[PDB]
Amino acid sequence: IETVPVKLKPGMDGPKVKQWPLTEEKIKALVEICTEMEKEGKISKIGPENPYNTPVFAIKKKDGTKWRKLVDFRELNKKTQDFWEVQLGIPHPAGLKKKKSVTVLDVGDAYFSVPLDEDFRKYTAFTIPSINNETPGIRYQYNVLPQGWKGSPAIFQSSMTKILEPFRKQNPDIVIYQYMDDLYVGSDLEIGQHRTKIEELRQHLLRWELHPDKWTVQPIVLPEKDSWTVNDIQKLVGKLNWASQIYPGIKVRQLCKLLRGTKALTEVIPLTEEAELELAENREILKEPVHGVYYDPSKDLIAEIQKQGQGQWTYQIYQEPFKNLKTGKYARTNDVKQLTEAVQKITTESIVIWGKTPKFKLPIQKETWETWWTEYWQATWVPEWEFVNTPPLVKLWYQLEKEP
Amino acid sequence: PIETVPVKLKPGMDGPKVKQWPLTEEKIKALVEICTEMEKEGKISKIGPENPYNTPVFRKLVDFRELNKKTQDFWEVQLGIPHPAGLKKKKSVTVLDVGDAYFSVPLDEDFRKYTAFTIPSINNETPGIRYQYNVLPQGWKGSPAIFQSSMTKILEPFRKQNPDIVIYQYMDDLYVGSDLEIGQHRTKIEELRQHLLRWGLTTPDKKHQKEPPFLWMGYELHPDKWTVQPIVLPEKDSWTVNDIQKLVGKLNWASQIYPGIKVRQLCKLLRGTKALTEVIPLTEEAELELAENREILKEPVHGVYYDPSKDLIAEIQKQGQGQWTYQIYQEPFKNLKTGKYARMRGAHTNDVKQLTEAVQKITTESIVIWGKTPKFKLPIQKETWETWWTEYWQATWVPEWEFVNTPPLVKLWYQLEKEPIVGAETFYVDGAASRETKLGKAGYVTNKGRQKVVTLTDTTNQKTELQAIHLALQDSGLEVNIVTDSQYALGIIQAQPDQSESELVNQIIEQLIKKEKVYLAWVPAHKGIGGNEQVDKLVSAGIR
DNA sequence: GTATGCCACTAGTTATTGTGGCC
RNA sequence: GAGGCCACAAUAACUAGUGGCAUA
Ligand SMILES: O=C1Nc2ccc(Cl)cc2[C@@](C#CC2CC2)(C(F)(F)F)O1
Ligand SMILES: [Ca+2]
Ligand SMILES: [Ca+2]
Repeated sequence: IETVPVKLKPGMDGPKVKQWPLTEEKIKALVEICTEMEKEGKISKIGPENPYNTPVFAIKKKDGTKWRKLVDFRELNKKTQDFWEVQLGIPHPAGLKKKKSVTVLDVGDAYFSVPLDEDFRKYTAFTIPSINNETPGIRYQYNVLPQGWKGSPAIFQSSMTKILEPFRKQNPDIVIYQYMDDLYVGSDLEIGQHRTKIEELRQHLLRWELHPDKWTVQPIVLPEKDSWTVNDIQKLVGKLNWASQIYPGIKVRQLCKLLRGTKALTEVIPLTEEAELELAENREILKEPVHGVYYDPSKDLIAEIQKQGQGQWTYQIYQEPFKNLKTGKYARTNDVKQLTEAVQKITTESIVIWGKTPKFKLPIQKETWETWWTEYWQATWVPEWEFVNTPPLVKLWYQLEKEP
Repeated sequence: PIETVPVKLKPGMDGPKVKQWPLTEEKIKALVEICTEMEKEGKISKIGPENPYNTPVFRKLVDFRELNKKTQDFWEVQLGIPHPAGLKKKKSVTVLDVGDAYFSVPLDEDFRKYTAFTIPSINNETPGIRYQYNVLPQGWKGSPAIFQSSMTKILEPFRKQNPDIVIYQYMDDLYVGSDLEIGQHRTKIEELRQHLLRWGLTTPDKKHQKEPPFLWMGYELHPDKWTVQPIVLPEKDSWTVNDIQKLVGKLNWASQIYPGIKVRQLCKLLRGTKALTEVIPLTEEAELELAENREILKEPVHGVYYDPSKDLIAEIQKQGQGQWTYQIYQEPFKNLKTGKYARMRGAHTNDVKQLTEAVQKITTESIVIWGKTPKFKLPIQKETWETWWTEYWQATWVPEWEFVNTPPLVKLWYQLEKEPIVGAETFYVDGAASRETKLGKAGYVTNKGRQKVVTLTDTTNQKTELQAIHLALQDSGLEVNIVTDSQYALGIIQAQPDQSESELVNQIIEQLIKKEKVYLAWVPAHKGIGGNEQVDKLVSAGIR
C-alpha cells in the first residue's frame, strides 16, 4: 500500500497545542487504548526531538460506556486545509438534505489499514499527560491515517467510492455522503424498510435517524393582547426596533407615536388605526419566509446559541450577522450537558445541509467548557468554538419563535 | 550503550560563529586544566581547522545562548512540577542525585561540531586550543529533555519489576518512595543503584544519602507530611514599591498552606506607574491586612499527602471585597492545601458569580493535582444559587456541592419586579456628558409631573446614567417604576453587585434594598418614546 | 456622520517586578 | 559575554469582539 504525499502550506509550522489536563479515569483509559494501538502498529512512541503536539481526550462513544479516544485535530486540519479541500475535496450532494430519512454510520476503522506518509507523521504527535506532572508524559504519533484528521477521508476517498460503487448501481435513488469518519445515507423509503436498506449496506462494507425535511424554520409571533399598556408597547418597540436589522421592513414609528408625553407604565393605550395597521404588517413580515439570505460557499458558517431558561435553548446559523440561514429551538440534566447536545445537533444538521461544520459562539465561560465538554461528547469531530456574551434583546427576540 | 537522540538546527540556520575574547593568564591556566581532564575522560575532543564554529568560553563551562537560539525546539519536559499535596504518603523515601548526568549521555554525532569552543592563547599571537563536546553540554537547550528521555528508558525495566516503588525524576535527582520497612527499602535502593551503574550513572551510596526531610522547590517533604520552607516577611517603618512587591510574592507563596491569606490591599498600593525606589505610604486598611497576615504566619502549619481512597472536600469562605479562601482536605482539619481567589478588581461582580469562579478555579487545580474533582462545601443556599443561575444569560455547572452554614453567607440583597407596579410613580431617567470638558447632567421626569436635573463635574456618560437612577431612587417612595435607555446601568443593577470600588453603585444597591418594589425597564433612545424624550431634553440642555 | 469614548460581558497578547526553583 | 529557564502572582502596555449608551 502506497502513501499520498501530504504537506503543510509552505509558510506553516506544525501543531503545538497544549494538552488540557485530564482526570485519572481518562488517563488510565487512554493508556490502555494506546498500548493496544501501538501493539498493532497504528501509533509509535516518539522521542523528545519531536516538538509538535495535538490534544487528546477520552469520550464515552457508540452508546456503550467503553471508552473511546478522541484526538483534537482542529489545528492540524487548519494547517492542511488546501490539501483536504482544494486538492482532494469530497463533494457534498445537494440532494442529501431532501431525503425523508438519513442515518449516520461510523466508518472510522477504515482508516486504520491505510499508511500515512513518513514526512507527515511528526505533525500527528500527541501526549498522554499524567496526574500532578509526576511522570513525563507518554508521546506517540500516528503511522496510519488518523481518525479526526480531515485529510483521512480525502486520501481514502478513492478507495471509498469502490466499496460503495456496487451499492450505488443497486439503489440508484440512495445518496451517500462522507464527512470525516461518518457516512450519511439518504433515502425516501418508509422507515420500516429504511432500516433493512441501511443494514444491508452496513453488512456489505463490513466484508471489506435524521429527518431533514422535518427540520423547518419557525416564524416569530408577537404578543396578542386585548389591552395594551405603556409597558407592553415599550417592550415591543425595543424588540421590533432591534429586529429591523433582520427584517428591514419592520417599523415602530406608529407604535412610538402612541407614547406621547410622560405616561405611567401601567396606563392602557388604545391602538389607533395607524398602529393596528403597522402591527399587522409587522406580523406579516415575520410570518413570511425571511428573504435576501443566500449561502456563500467562500464563508465560514457561524452558530450562535442563547440560554432561554427552563432547559430551552435557541440557536441561529448564519454567515453575516442578522442574515440567518437557519434558526431553531433545542429542548430537553444540566446546562453543560444540554449545550453539548445542542452543539452536536446543530453540527450534524450543518453537515447535512452544507457539508461544513459551523464555528460556535457559546454562552459559557471557556474554562468551564474546557473542563466538562468531553463528559458528554459522542462525536468524532470537534467544531471550532469561542465564548461570548448574550445581549438581552437577542434572547428576547428568539424567545418569540413559534413551537412545533 | 545509551543511544543518541537525533538533533537538528532550526530550518534556515547555521551554527554559532562567535569570537572568543582574550582572557587573563590565571583564567587560561585553569581552563586548560579542566579541559585536558575532560578530554581524558572522553567528554570533549580537540578539533582543528575543519571546524568553522565557535562559542565563547564562560556552573557552565561554555555560554550557549547563540547555539540555543539556533537549536530546534523540543516538546519539553517538566512543564509543570508536582504539587506536594498530590503525592501519596510513604514509609521510606530516598533521593539519589545522579552525579555524572550529562557526562553520561552521548551527543548526536553530527551535532557535535556546533558545540565548538576555544581556549585562547595568552598574547593571542598563537591560535588557541579548540574542542567540541561528545556528551550533552551543561547549558545546552537540549540536555534536559534528552537526559530525561534517556533516564526514562533506563528506568522502564526497573519500574516494571518493581511496581510498588514510585520513582520520580526531577532534573539530576531520583526521588524513590516505597511502603517497605526501611531495611527492605534500602535493599531496593541499592538494586536501583546497580541498575543505573550499568549505564554509567553514579549515585550516592547509603552512607552518603540524605535523610528526610528533603528540601525541594521551596518545600520541605516528610514521609507523611509537607510544609513550605518558613516564610519571613520583614518589619519596616517605610515601605518601598520593591518591598511591597516582595511581600506579595511571599504572601502569595504562603497562601498554598497558610489559610486565609489576603493581598488585595497591598496590591492596590502597586497600581500605577512608580519607580521601584518610591517610598509608598501604607493605607491603613492595607496596614490592617498586613497585620492579620503576620498573625496567620506565626502559627505553624503543614499539609498532608493524598489518600486516593477518600473523597476530596473543598470548602470556600468569603473574605470580603471580592476575596475568597479555600481549603482541600479529606479528613477534617487535615488540609492537603489551601489557596485564595481574587476577583478582576475594577469590575463589580455578583457574589454568586464570584463564588462560581472560585469553584471553577479550584476544580481546574484539583484535576491537575489529583486527577479528580472535589466535593464542595459553599456558603450559599441551594435555592439562592438556583434563582440566580436560572435568571442569568450564561451557562455553568457545578456537579456536586452542598450548603455549609459558615457566615458570611452569599445572598441576593434585593429582588426586582417582573411586571410594572400599578399606582407607583413612573420615573424616566437620563444622563448626558461631554467628553472634552468632562461635564455632565443627570435627571428624571415623572408621570405625576415631577422633575429634577443635577450637574456633575469630572464625569462620563456611564456615570451620569447611574446618577440619574440614583436620583430617581433618592426621590421616590418604597414602590417605583424606573425607565432608562442605558442597558449598561440596567445590567449593573440586575446583576446585583457585591460592595465594590465605586461608591455610586454602592449607594444604589443600598437604596434598592430599602425599597419595597422596584421595576426597571429599558427603552431605546432617540425613538420619540414619551417620558424618555422629555427627560432627554431636560438633561441635554447645558450639554449639547 | 460616521467616529469615538464609555464600561458591562467574552477572549486574549508582550513586557516588567516578585515568590519558589533551575542552570 | 548588558543573564537566561520553569511554575505562580502582581503591575503596566497593547488591546480585540458583543452590547446599549454618550458626545461630535
Ligand atoms: O508519590 C510520592 N510520594 C511521596 C512522599 C514523600 C516524599 Cl519525601 C516523596 C514522595 C515522592 C516524591 C517526590 C518529588 C516531589 C520530589 C517519591 F517519589 F515517592 F519520593 O512521591
Ligand atoms: Ca440615556
Ligand atoms: Ca439622552
